[PDB]
Amino acid sequence: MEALGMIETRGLVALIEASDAMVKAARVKLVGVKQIGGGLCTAMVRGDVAACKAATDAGAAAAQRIGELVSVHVIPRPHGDLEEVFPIGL
Amino acid sequence: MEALGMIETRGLVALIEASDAMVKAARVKLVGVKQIGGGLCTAMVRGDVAACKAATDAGAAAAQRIGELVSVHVIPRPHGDLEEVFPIGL
Amino acid sequence: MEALGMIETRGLVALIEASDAMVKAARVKLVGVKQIGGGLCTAMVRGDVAACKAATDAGAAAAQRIGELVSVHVIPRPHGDLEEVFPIGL
Amino acid sequence: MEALGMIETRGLVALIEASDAMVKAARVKLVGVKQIGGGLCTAMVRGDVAACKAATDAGAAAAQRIGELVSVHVIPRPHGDLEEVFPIGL
Amino acid sequence: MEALGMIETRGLVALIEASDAMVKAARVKLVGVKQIGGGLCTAMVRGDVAACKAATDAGAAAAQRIGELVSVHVIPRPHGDLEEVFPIGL
Amino acid sequence: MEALGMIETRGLVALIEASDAMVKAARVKLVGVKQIGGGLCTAMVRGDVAACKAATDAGAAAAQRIGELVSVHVIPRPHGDLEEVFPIGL
Repeated sequence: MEALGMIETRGLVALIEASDAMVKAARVKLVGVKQIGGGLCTAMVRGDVAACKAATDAGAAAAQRIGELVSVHVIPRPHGDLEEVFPIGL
Repeated sequence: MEALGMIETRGLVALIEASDAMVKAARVKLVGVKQIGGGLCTAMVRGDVAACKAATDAGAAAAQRIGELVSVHVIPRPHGDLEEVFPIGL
Repeated sequence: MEALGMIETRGLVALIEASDAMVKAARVKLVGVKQIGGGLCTAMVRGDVAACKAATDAGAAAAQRIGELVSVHVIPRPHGDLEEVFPIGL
Repeated sequence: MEALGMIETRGLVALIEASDAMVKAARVKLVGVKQIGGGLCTAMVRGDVAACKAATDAGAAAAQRIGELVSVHVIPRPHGDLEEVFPIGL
Repeated sequence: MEALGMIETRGLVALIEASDAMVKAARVKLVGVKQIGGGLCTAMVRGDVAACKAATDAGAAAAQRIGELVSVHVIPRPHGDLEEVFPIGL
Repeated sequence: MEALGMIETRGLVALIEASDAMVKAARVKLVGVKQIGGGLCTAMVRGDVAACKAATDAGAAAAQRIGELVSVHVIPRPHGDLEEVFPIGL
């Protein structure tokens, strides 16, 4: 399965910038966004593991420049069950 | 009834990582996610007591590595009334 | 009229553990759960005064072990008007 | 027009107790409740001015015993326009 | 186009008192209320510039007496684009 | 493709003042407003790079005269994927 990269920010503008930086940094698809309240929002990308790492590294740094980064994480081999509960599928 | 395992984080990325660690660690069913404002989000799994303990321990440790773990708990025998009111059923 | 027991937590996992402990401690019916944002959620039970007291005492202890208790309270004889505006009826 | 009394708490349980104490303290009708996020919720009563003062005074003190009071206020002659935008009408 | 007056509070009671003071102070139309999480809520009125200024000054002072005033502002000639996007229209 | 300007505030009144200042500073179109909780709201404009820069500079100054600015940013050339996941299109 494709790897999963995620960036979480507090603020949508930082996430939109994170998302742009991600999809331009590597061969990843922006497959989902989720807001959970408290000002926290998450963007989800899929690609190969090396792609997700380069994508999320660019996006994290991009987000830090304009807003508040909360988390950045790659799961190389995300479990199939995750797709049913979170917006990570294509 | 099956046991109930729950992890609650502040931040969705910590929760996706916890949920991944959970379903990988033991044979549990990821049976829902719930947000309640303030950035708090909870994931629920059902399995036998041994599986829910193994799942939640794995998820807790994993969430803690990348974000804010709020709560982790197993209810070995959740009361039938809970399924009516909370999204712990299948 | 039935008494009303209720617990409010900051965190859903503490509320679910509290609710389980309530319906197991006394003969009370778990009638509603409400979320009002900022992470705050409330579980409401109905039964006789002694039952709601036993239940909410047990629920409060259960909750604060694993999460944050905001409020615990019994109203022995709730006014009819509460039922039209709050989710406390059957 | 009837006077308007309002209590705002951070926490629902405090508000439910405030509401019970209000309707038992004076000849007021509990006409509405509104949650606005951040944990803030508001209960609205209508009656004569003296009723709303006694109602809100009892409710305020009731709420302070079990939770966090945010505001308590009586408008003796609330403008007609308020009814269209807020849950204060009968 | 008509001028736009807005008051924003943290807390609904402060906002209801502000709105009351507004419609009583000048000939303005209360054209909506908006909540955005965190306890923040905004009331909007439309009238001529003189009326919106009179309204918002009255509301701001009144809200301050009983709660947390966050913002108060008049836009004499709000751009047509704003009505499309925000609930300032009738 | 059009550039994307955006401002995020904690407070709706500051965002409406910022948005007014944006559409009045340059040839941009106010295309979306998003709220994500915790009081955070975002306005999004489209136009050429120079226009979004002028707009967002003006909006950021206007926002901070009356409220709290969280983020201001221009993406000169946003990726197509942003449009499928965020409200930035026409």
